[PDB]
Amino acid sequence: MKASRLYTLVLVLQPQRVLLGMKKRGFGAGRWNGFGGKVQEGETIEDGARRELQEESGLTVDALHKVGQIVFEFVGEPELMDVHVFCTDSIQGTPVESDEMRPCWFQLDQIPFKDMWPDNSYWFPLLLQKKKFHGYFKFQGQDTILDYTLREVDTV
Ligand SMILES: Nc1[nH]c(=O)nc2c1ncn2[C@H]1C[C@H](O)[C@@H](COP(=O)(O)OP(=O)(O)OP(=O)(O)O)O1
Ligand code: NA
Ligand code: NA
Repeated sequence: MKASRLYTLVLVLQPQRVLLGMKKRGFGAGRWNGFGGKVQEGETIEDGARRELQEESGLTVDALHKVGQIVFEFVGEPELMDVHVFCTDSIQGTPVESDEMRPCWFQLDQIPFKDMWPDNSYWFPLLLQKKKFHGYFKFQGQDTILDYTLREVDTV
């Protein structure tokens, strides 16, 4: 089994809308995603999620709720991405566009799945139902899933 690197993903999910960030630069530009990044040495995963949310969007939160964990495998890449997925409780602030990310709220009847990572179509419905999940997705490139597993869990 490959080594895995820890990442976070934060979904700012309100009753009728979700905040996503559009990757502005680099390959993959134009995809909407939650906020997050690599966990750093010495921080808890949740603190890394809070930190990345703030660094990427400007938003702070007092607490995050862990809602899922998803492992991504990419053909041609040695490491798995172990993504710990959190949802926000009560955000502070306004989201800020950076050179790398444009934030945007989407109503929950307008979730832009076709412009999100393909896996999101599978697990974000569970998140919306207040279900917790574990997933794994193996991608060839950015668009093609070759294998995946997904399970609702009681405890992430
Ligand atoms: N298939 C996928 N589905 C998804 O919903 N989010 C994914 C994803 N693949 C990657 N991500 C998320 C996980 C994490 O939030 C982010 C990847 O982390 P990054 O490479 O952005 O980390 P960092 O911002 O720490 O790296 P640097 O910007 O180089 O420092 O993209
Ligand atoms: Na990031
Ligand atoms: Na980072």
